[PDB]
Amino acid sequence: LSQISDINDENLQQGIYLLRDHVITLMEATLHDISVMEGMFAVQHLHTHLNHLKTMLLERRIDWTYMSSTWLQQQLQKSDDEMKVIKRIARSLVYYVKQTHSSPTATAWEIGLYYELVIPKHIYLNNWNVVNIGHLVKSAGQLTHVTIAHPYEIINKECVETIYLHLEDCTRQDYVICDVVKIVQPCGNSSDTSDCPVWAEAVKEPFVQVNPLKNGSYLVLASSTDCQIPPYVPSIVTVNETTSCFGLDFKRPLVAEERLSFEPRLPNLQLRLPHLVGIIAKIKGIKIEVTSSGESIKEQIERAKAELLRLDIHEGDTPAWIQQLAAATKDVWPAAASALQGIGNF
Amino acid sequence: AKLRSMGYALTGAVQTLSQISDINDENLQQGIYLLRDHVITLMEATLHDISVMEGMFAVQHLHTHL
Amino acid sequence: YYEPHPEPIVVKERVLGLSQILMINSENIANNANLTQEVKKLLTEMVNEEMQSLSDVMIDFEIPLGDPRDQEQYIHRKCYQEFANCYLVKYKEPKPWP
Amino acid sequence: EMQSLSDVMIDFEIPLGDPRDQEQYIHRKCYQEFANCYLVKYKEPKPWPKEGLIADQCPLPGNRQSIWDYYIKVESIRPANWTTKSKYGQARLGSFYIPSSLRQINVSHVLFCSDQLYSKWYNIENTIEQNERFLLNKLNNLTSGTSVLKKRALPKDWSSQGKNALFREINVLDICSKPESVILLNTSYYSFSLWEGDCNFTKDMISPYACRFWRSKNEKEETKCRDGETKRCLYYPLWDSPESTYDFGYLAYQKNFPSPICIEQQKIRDQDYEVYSLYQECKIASKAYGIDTVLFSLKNFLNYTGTPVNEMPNARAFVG
Ligand SMILES: *[C@@H]1O[C@H](CO)[C@@H](O[C@@H]2O[C@H](CO)[C@@H](O[C@@H]3O[C@H](CO[C@H]4O[C@H](CO[C@H]5O[C@H](CO)[C@@H](O)[C@H](O)[C@@H]5O)[C@@H](O)[C@H](O[C@H]5O[C@H](CO)[C@@H](O)[C@H](O)[C@@H]5O[C@H]5O[C@H](CO)[C@@H](O)[C@H](O)[C@@H]5O)[C@@H]4O)[C@@H](O)[C@H](O[C@H]4O[C@H](CO)[C@@H](O)[C@H](O)[C@@H]4O)[C@@H]3O)[C@H](O)[C@H]2NC(C)=O)[C@H](O)[C@H]1NC(C)=O
Ligand SMILES: *[C@@H]1O[C@H](CO)[C@@H](O[C@@H]2O[C@H](CO)[C@@H](O[C@@H]3O[C@H](CO[C@H]4O[C@H](CO)[C@@H](O)[C@H](O)[C@@H]4O)[C@@H](O)[C@H](O[C@H]4O[C@H](CO)[C@@H](O)[C@H](O)[C@@H]4O[C@@H]4O[C@H](CO)[C@@H](O)[C@H](O)[C@H]4NC(C)=O)[C@@H]3O)[C@H](O)[C@H]2NC(C)=O)[C@H](O)[C@H]1NC(C)=O
Ligand SMILES: *[C@@H]1O[C@H](CO)[C@@H](O[C@@H]2O[C@H](CO)[C@@H](O[C@@H]3O[C@H](CO[C@H]4O[C@H](CO)[C@@H](O)[C@H](O[C@H]5O[C@H](CO)[C@@H](O)[C@H](O)[C@@H]5O)[C@@H]4O)[C@@H](O)[C@H](O[C@H]4O[C@H](CO)[C@@H](O)[C@H](O)[C@@H]4O)[C@@H]3O)[C@H](O)[C@H]2NC(C)=O)[C@H](O)[C@H]1NC(C)=O
Ligand SMILES: *[C@@H]1O[C@H](CO)[C@@H](O[C@@H]2O[C@H](CO)[C@@H](O[C@@H]3O[C@H](CO[C@H]4O[C@H](CO)[C@@H](O)[C@H](O)[C@@H]4O)[C@@H](O)[C@H](O)[C@@H]3O)[C@H](O)[C@H]2NC(C)=O)[C@H](O)[C@H]1NC(C)=O
Ligand SMILES: *[C@@H]1O[C@H](CO)[C@@H](O[C@@H]2O[C@H](CO)[C@@H](O[C@@H]3O[C@H](CO)[C@@H](O)[C@H](O)[C@@H]3O)[C@H](O)[C@H]2NC(C)=O)[C@H](O)[C@H]1NC(C)=O
Ligand SMILES: *[C@@H]1O[C@H](CO)[C@@H](O[C@@H]2O[C@H](CO)[C@@H](O[C@@H]3O[C@H](CO)[C@@H](O)[C@H](O)[C@@H]3O)[C@H](O)[C@H]2NC(C)=O)[C@H](O)[C@H]1NC(C)=O
Ligand SMILES: *[C@@H]1O[C@H](CO)[C@@H](O[C@@H]2O[C@H](CO)[C@@H](O)[C@H](O)[C@H]2NC(C)=O)[C@H](O)[C@H]1NC(C)=O
Ligand SMILES: *[C@@H]1O[C@H](CO)[C@@H](O)[C@H](O)[C@H]1NC(C)=O
Ligand SMILES: *[C@@H]1O[C@H](CO)[C@@H](O)[C@H](O)[C@H]1NC(C)=O
Repeated sequence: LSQISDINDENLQQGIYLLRDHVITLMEATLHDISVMEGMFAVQHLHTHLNHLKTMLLERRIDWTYMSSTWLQQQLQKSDDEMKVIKRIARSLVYYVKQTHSSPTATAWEIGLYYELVIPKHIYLNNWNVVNIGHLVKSAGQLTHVTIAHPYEIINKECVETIYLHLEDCTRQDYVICDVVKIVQPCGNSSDTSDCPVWAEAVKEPFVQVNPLKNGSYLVLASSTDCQIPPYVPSIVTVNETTSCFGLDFKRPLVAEERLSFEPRLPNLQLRLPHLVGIIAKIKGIKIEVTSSGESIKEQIERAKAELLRLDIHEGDTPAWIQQLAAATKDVWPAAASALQGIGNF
Repeated sequence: AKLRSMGYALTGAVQTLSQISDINDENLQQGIYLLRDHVITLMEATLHDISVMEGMFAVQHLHTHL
Repeated sequence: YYEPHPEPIVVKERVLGLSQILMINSENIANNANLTQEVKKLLTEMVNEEMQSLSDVMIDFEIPLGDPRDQEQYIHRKCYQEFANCYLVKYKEPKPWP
Repeated sequence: EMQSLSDVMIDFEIPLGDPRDQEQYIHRKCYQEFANCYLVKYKEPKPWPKEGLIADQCPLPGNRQSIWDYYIKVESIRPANWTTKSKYGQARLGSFYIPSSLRQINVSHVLFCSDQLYSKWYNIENTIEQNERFLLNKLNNLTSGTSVLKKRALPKDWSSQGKNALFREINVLDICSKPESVILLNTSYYSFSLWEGDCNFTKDMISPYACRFWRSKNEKEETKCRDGETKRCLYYPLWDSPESTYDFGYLAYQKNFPSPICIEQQKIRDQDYEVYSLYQECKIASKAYGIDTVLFSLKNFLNYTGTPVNEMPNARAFVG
C-alpha cells in the first residue's frame, strides 16, 4: 500500500498488506524530556528508556514511545476503545541491529523493527463456554450415554439478544484471535433450527457423576436414586443443610447478593431414539451416531435394520440369544417375554 | 462506541466477606469470594525512600518505581 | 451447561505490516546536555551495554520491501544527523592573526 | 508512564459497591487535597500600615532568602534629578519595599495551605502515616460538628484563649523565609534597626564591628552629569551601602558582638482571630451532598484570586 489509510478499502480481502515505505525516526527528536536535562541526570533518564525498550522487544511487544498516537489514529480512522484493543494485540520483530560508528567518546547504532497490526472486524465481550452433559438411556438391558453434537462452541449475550458462535483457526495474543467466526442456530426439529447429529455410547453400571459448581450448587447425573434426585435425567441440585449423597458431602451455600444476570436460556427439544439403541451402541464398542435432531421415523429406522436383522439365531449360543430377544420384547409384549425367558432358563 | 466488559460480572450473584480472615471458614465450598470493601492506598505514603530524597534524585527514583 | 469466558474474542479482518528504522547517535545527545569529556565516556559505555545485549540474542530476518538506502527520507535524516551544523569557510587569500 | 498504561487497557465491570459511598475513600481523598489548608478571619479589615520595612535580622545578598524579592538595591548610576520619593515613596533605599497588592484596604480573610506553622507535635523526622494520624486526631479533638477550630488551637498572639495546641508562634527570623505570612497575619509590626538616627540614638550616646551603627546618614541626596542629563549620571545616596559587610545585622541579631539595637512596636490588628479547617469541612459536607460536588466546590474556593493556593510553593502560599 502507498498509505496506511488504504487498509480500510472495502474490496480488499483477509491477508497481509505491507506499507511500501520505511518509517525513519531519530531518538534525540523523540525524547524531548532529556533535551532540557543536564549532566548525569540526562544520562540516567536515557538509560531507563533504553532498558525499557529492550524489555518490551524480548516479550515480542511494541514500545509505542517512538510512534505518534494522533498520527496512527488519524490514519487508521478508529475510535478511542478500538485503538486500545489494536495496541494491546500488536506484535514486534527485530530484523537487524547494526553499530554504525565506534570511538572512545562516541557511538551510533541502527535498529530494524517490523510490526504486524491485526485490524479487528468485530469484538465480542460477554461470552460463555459450552459444557455438553447429555442423558442416560436404559435399553434392552444395556445402559447408554446419549449426547447432541452442537454446531457452536461459544454463546454471546451483549444486551438482550443471545448469539451462537462457531470459531475456526484461533490463537492467543493476550485476547483470543480467530480468522473465521460463523453465527449459527441452536438444534431443533424444524425449518428454522439446526439438524444436528446425536451420538450414543455404552457405559458400565452403576454410573455416578457429581460436579460441584462454583455458586454452591451441584450438577448430578446417576444411574440410581439418592436424596430424592431422579435417575437418568441430569439436574442442578441445592440443599438447605449439609448432608451425604452418593457417598460425599453436599454443603449448604453462603447467602449471595443478587446482580443483573447474562445467563443464556436455550430452547427446549423432544428427541425420539431407536427402540434398540442399547444393542446398537453395544455391538460397535465405540461412540456411534444414531440419529439427527430433525430426522423422520422412516429414515431413523432404515439405519441399523440390516445390521440388526443379521444378528440371527445360531447353534452355538441359542440360550444367550433367546435371553436378548426377551429383554428386547419386554416393553412391547410382556406375556411373550416371560415365556421366552422361561424357555431360556430350561 | 464505548467498550466495557461484564466478563467478571456475568452470573448475576456475588458471595462477599466482611474480613480476609473469613476465607479460612471450614464450611465454605470451592468458589470465588470477594472482600466487601475496597483497599485505599496513597503512593506518597507507601514510598518512604523518596520522602527523604531531594531535587531530581527524588524524581528519578519515582520514575524507576512507576 | 455453561461457564464464563472472561477473555475478549477478536474477529480478524486483515493485517497491516510496517517497517520502522530507529537511529541513535550519542554526540547529538552530548551536545544538548552540555556534557564533559569524562561524562561523554559514561554515556558511550552506557549506550553500548544496552544495544549490545539486544544484538546478542536476535538473528537476522529478510523483510520483502526495498532497500532503505534508495529512500529520500532515509538519505535526508542520515545527512542531517551527521552534518547539520558543519560548514567550510574560505579566506580571499591566506593571512594569519598577526 | 500513566498515559502509556491507560492506552492498552479497556474497562471491566467489578461487582462491588461504588467507592464514592465508602468512608475510607472519602477520608483519604479529602486529606490528599486539603490536609494543611486553613482560612483565617480578621475581627475587622485592617492592612499593614507602611510601604517601607526595616528588618536588619535578614542577611543581604553579596543561601538565597525569600525577602530579597522586596529588597531595594542602591545603584551608583541613575538618570538626572532622580529621587526615591518618585519611585519607592517613603522607603529607605537599601531596605525593603512592600507592594500595594499586599496592603489592600478591603481584604477581610487570609487563606493559606502549608505545614510550616504547626507546634512541636509535628516533626518531619516521624513517619507520614504517623503524622497523618496525629493531625487527624487533633482536628477531631479541636472541633465539634462544624469546621471552626476551638480558641485553644491558636497561638497566644491571635487569641487571648490560645494555648498553641495546633499552631506555633511567629518569631523574628520568620520575615526572611516567609514574608507574606508575617505581613498578612502579624497583629503588630516590630522593628529591628542598627540605623543611626532611630529612637533618637546619636553616635555619641553609646553608654571587628564592635559598638557601631550599620548605616550612618550623609548630608543629602544628589546626582551630577556631564552634558547628558538622560541615561548615565553618578548618584550620591542619603545613607551608606551594605554590599561590603552584608552580614552585620544578621550576626548582630545572633549576639556575636554588642551593638546599639533599636526595637519599636506598632499595633495593626485586634487579637480576636477566627480559624476554619478545609479538611474538616470536606469530611462534614461530603456526608450531606456527596464528595464529587464538595471536592469541585472547595477546589474553586482555593482559586478565588485566580492563582490556586495549593499549587504555590509551600513557604509562599499565603493569600488575602
Ligand atoms: C447456580 O447457578 C444456576 C444457573 O447456572 C442456577 O440455576 C438457575 O436458577 C434460576 C433462578 O435464578 C432458574 O431460573 C428460573 O426458571 C424458572 C423456570 O423456568 C421455566 O418455566 C417457566 C414457566 O413455565 C410454565 O409456565 C408457563 C407460563 O407462565 C408455560 O408457558 C409453561 O408451559 C410452563 O407451564 C418458563 O417461563 C421458562 O421458559 C423460559 O426458559 C426456557 C428455557 O429454560 C425457554 O425455552 C423459554 O423460551 C423461556 O425463555 C425465554 O422467555 C423468558 C420469558 O418467558 C425469558 O425470561 C428468557 O430470557 C427467554 O427469552 C422455563 O421453561 C422460572 O419460573 C423462574 O422465574 C423467576 O424469575 C422471573 C424473572 O426472571 C419472575 O418473573 C418469576 O416470577 C420467577 O421469580 C426463573 O427464571 C434457572 O432455570 C436455573 N438454571 C438452570 C440451568 O437450572 C442456580 O440456582 C444457582 N445456584 C445457587 C446456589 O446460586
Ligand atoms: C511578628 O510578630 C512576632 C510575635 O509573634 C514578632 O516576634 C517578636 O519580636 C519581638 C521584638 O523583637 C521580641 O520581643 C523582644 O525580645 C527581646 C529579647 O528578649 C529577651 O530579653 C528579655 C529582657 O530584655 C527577656 O524578658 C526575654 O525572656 C528574652 O530573654 C527584648 O530585648 C525586647 O525587649 C525590648 O524591646 C521592647 C519593645 O517593645 C521593650 O518593651 C522592652 O522594654 C525592651 O527594651 C527596648 O530595647 C530596645 C533595644 O533592644 C530599645 O530600642 C528600646 O528603646 C527599649 N525600650 C525601653 C522601653 O527601654 C523584646 O521583648 C519577641 O521575642 C518576638 N517573639 C517571639 C515569639 O519570638 C515579630 O518580630 C513580628 N515581626 C514583624 C516583622 O513585625
Ligand atoms: C421430528 O419431528 C417429526 C414430525 O413430528 C417426527 O416424525 C413424526 O413422528 C410422529 C410421532 O411418532 C408420527 O406420528 C404418527 O403419524 C401417523 C400418520 O402418518 C401419516 O400421515 C402424516 C400426516 O402428516 C404424514 O406426515 C406421514 O408421512 C410419513 O410417513 C410415510 C409412511 O411411512 C412416509 O412415506 C412419508 O415420507 C413420511 O415420512 C404419514 O403419511 C399416525 O398414524 C400415528 O398415529 C398414532 O399416534 C397417535 C397419537 O398418539 C394416536 O392417536 C394413533 O392412534 C396412533 O397410535 C402418529 O400420529 C409421524 O408419522 C412422524 N412424521 C414423519 C414425517 O416421520 C420425528 O419423530 C421427529 N424426530 C426426532 C429425531 O425427534
Ligand atoms: C428452594 O426453593 C424455594 C422456593 O420454593 C426457596 O424458598 C424461597 O427462598 C427465598 C430466599 O430469599 C425466600 O425469601 C425470603 O422471604 C422471607 C419472607 O417471606 C415473605 O416474603 C417473600 C419475599 O421476600 C415472599 O416470597 C414470601 O411469600 C413471603 O411473603 C424473608 O424474611 C427473607 O429475608 C427472604 O426474603 C422466599 O420466601 C422463599 N419462597 C418460598 C415460596 O418459600 C428456597 O430457598 C429454596 N431452597 C434451597 C435449598 O435453595
Ligand atoms: C546548556 O548550556 C547553555 C549555555 O549556558 C544553556 O543556555 C543558556 O540558558 C540560559 C537559561 O535558559 C539562558 O539564560 C537566560 O537567557 C534569557 C534570554 O536571553 C534571559 O531572558 C534570561 O535572563 C537568562 O539570561 C542563556 O541565554 C543560555 N545561554 C547563553 C549563552 O545565552 C542551556 O540552557 C544549557 N542546557 C541545558 C541545561 O540543558
Ligand atoms: C527540605 O528543606 C527543608 C528546609 O531546609 C529541610 O528541613 C530541614 O532539615 C534540616 C536537616 O535535617 C534541619 O536542620 C537540623 O535541625 C535539627 C533540629 O533543629 C538540628 O539539631 C540540626 O543541628 C540542624 O539544624 C532543619 O531543622 C530543617 N529545616 C528547618 C527550617 O529547620 C528538609 O530536610 C528538606 N527535605 C529533604 C532534603 O528531603
Ligand atoms: C482559576 O481562575 C482563573 C480566573 O478565573 C481561570 O483563568 C481562566 O482560565 C481559562 C482556561 O480555559 C481561560 O479561558 C480564561 O481566559 C482564564 N481567565 C483569566 C482572566 O485568566 C483559571 O482557569 C482557574 N484555574 C483553575 C485551575 O481552576
Ligand atoms: C473597598 O470597599 C469600599 C467600601 O465598600 C468601596 O468604596 C471601594 O470601592 C472598595 N475598593 C477599593 C479598591 O477601595
Ligand atoms: C525623640 O523620641 C520621641 C519618642 O516619643 C519623639 O516623640 C521625639 O520626636 C524624638 N525627638 C527627636 C529630636 O528625635
